[PDB]
Amino acid sequence: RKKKVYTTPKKIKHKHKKVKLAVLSYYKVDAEGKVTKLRRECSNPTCGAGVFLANHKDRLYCGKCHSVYKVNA
Amino acid sequence: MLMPKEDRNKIHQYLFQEGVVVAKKDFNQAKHEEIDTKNLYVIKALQSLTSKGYVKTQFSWQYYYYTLTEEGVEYLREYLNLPEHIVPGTYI
Amino acid sequence: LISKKRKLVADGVFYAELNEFFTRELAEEGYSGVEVRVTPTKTEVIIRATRTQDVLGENGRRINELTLLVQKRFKYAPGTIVLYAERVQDRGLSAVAQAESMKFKLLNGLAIRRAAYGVVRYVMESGAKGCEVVVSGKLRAARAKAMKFADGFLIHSGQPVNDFIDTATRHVLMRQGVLGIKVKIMRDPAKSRTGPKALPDAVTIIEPKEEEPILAPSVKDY
Amino acid sequence: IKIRITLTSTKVKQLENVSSNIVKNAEQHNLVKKGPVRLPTKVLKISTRKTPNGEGSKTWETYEMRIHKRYIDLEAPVQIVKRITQITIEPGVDVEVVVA
RNA sequence: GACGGAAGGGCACCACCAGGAGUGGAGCCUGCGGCUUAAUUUGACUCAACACGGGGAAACUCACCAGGUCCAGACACAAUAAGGAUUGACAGAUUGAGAGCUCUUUCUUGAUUUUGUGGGUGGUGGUGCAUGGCCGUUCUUAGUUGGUGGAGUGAUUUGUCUGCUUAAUUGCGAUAACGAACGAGACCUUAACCUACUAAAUAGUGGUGCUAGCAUUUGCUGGUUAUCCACUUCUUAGAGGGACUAUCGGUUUCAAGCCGAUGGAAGUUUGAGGCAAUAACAGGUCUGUGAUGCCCUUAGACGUUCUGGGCCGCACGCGCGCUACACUGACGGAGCCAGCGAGUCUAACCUUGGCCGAGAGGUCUUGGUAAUCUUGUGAAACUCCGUCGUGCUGGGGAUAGAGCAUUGUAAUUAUUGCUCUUCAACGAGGAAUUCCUAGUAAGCGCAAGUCAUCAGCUUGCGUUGAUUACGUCCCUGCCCUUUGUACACAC
Repeated sequence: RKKKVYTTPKKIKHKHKKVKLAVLSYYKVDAEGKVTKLRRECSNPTCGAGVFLANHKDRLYCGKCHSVYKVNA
Repeated sequence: MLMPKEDRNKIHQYLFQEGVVVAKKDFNQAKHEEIDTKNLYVIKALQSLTSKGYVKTQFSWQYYYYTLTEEGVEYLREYLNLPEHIVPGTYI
Repeated sequence: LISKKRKLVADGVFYAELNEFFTRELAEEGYSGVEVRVTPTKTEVIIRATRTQDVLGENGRRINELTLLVQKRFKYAPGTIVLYAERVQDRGLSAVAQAESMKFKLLNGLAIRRAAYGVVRYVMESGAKGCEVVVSGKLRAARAKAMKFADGFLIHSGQPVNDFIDTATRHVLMRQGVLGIKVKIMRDPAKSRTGPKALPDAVTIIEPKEEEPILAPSVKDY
Repeated sequence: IKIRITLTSTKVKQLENVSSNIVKNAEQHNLVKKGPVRLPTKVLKISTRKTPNGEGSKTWETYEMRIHKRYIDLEAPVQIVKRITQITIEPGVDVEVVVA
């Protein structure tokens, strides 16, 4: 129990846990009016129609469809 | 470690239904007897309950027989607000 | 459902599982053995203990819990597996109970020599023919030593040692390690009521009945 | 009907007294019956080393478990069939009911 | 008490006038010791390790090795804080992928979560010279211990012994001992002889329900249940019978015992096993444990996701073994004999086939919860007709290259089986060294164990069967007594 050198450099780079940033969920800013939506969901029923899904770039990822969701948005 | 509320409620409600559980030493089985949740979930949750001080364990060929206590049942009874002399956990 | 040979092997195995369960959980109350009864559509387990009221609890709550534990282990129809705990008389004439009392006394902290002498005196006055307590381990020294306290006289070879001799081997966890108690009790051959009535070498002579001579010519006329 | 009681126990004394009381009650009840057919005793052997580790002389031990199986074939009305099956039940001896 | 190249007596094929079978002689399945980058895991060092850790392994086993890499402040103590604590997640940058191990950016089961303590968990980490248990060995030999009396200041002796026998401190006996306890016996199984108490379509006889060969001569071989009679005197059974040296001779302070002959099972406790003496190994086992004590690690840890390598590198030496030097043999054809042994229920075990091949494999269940099924386990040198025929041959598949396959999600560094080849050792095998008293030596074969798949191993059984053994301590060891000792971790 004495042969351990740890030749590789410091590899403890645990991914962050969603650090508390500024006020999240910038839905929209409409005083005395209807709060609209952005990059709306498709005609799939399982979407909540009020849930803010991930839209990174030319693709859509569903929170409910965690494993199997591959569409050309 | 994460403990889902649904499975925790399931395990607690089975403990109140019967009174005791057997937790066979089979981790990653994911199909427990008499409970829908995972065997490792059951075993770790029951150990957490013992460390809290509400149930005792017996090993006896690595089977994890459980047994509740007086304060162990009365704390959860007052937690769920079930009235006295209405539903003993392990009644005769 | 299962073939009979495997079923009886599993019956013996399950006997051993529940026996270990009772020896490990039912120690403080002087558990000393069980008797499993076989009957169509009903199995009965008799738990012979000393503190039987303190096993039963209020209306048999604990024994009902134990039979429910067995019932859920077997997944049998509830009520098929039943448990009944009885006060076995002469708790001194049992290796399991005597070794358990040894364990408890040692953990309480009484000196090992006085403990062994107390148990051997109790066993002797309790009607036992012979007793032997072997305590192995660290006894007031850092090197292992064994002390053997015997009374009466026992045996070691043959079938009589197999049947009469009741043995219990317990590993008491003390502070500096584990001590080992081997309690060997020879019981009375004429106190078995099963199998041999006596020792195979010890013979009992029959009582004769003397008859007076004639001493005179008498004729029974009838 | 041709019912059959077969018993597959391990303790010979309980086995023999079960058979003896069954045949004696049948004889005292004056029925027609077949004798107790007594299959060969099956001995399960397990041969293992005495030592837990590998040190010492290579010494072995054989643990034997003896199994005694007997059976009886009867023809009778249902009520007395059930009576004979359910009376004289003893722990340690396993018995079961078959047909033909 | 131990020891003695001291004496007496008695033993042991873990010892020997004798003989048989092997090793070191050839090759090969296996286990051990030293170099190897990071690994060829670890234990064991005479009998009492070396086919042993039931260790016959390609994952796992497996902790050894190179690698990404996670939680357990379980339980209670001071923290931001629902303008929030947190798992997990896609074609797109090396890891082999829906292994978010770190991303040019987010989605988000929703009080389950991150910094030091007190007490912990896990460890096939060390300590077996802390141990328990167990096992092996002194010694599996006949040997140990009080009580009360004798001896001695005492340690301690007598009891437990001059003599006579097998295995016996087994007994007869003399006696400062008497009376006991434990070991030996006694005991419990195993195989043997039962024409009995009680037996079933599982071992049959005659008529028959149906039919053939030798013929109208009286039987055998065949092939089947409910249609029945007499029995387990062959397989197996349960209060169970005998064998105890029974009887007859020879030998003795004319006492225990020894040596020879009969229906009958044998007159070496019938043969063989099982647990086995208040004594001890600083023998093995902390790698069989949620058995801990003392130290190792305490959130990149020995707990664990996947990829592989490894008792399969050897320069080499040592062991249980298997095949052999062949004409008592190899092969080709006709006979072709044991049971205690094993067997799918939450999804398969050994196999009974219409079709193909010296080979594995499919369609349905004749097999099942089992003396009826596999299986009379029709399994081998064993009985007859030939070929090879003394020339290193047809005994070697050592060794190596071509095709089919059961198993495994990977049999490639033949796992295993079957078709094809080279010829390197082998003229009673050196020093040494091991086992063998009635069916044991040996030869040959079968079943269970380990198993997802194969025995060269082990545990049990079956076929033929042994000259020199009722002897001795010469070698190696014992047991008792006497004796000497400057020994006492004890030659």
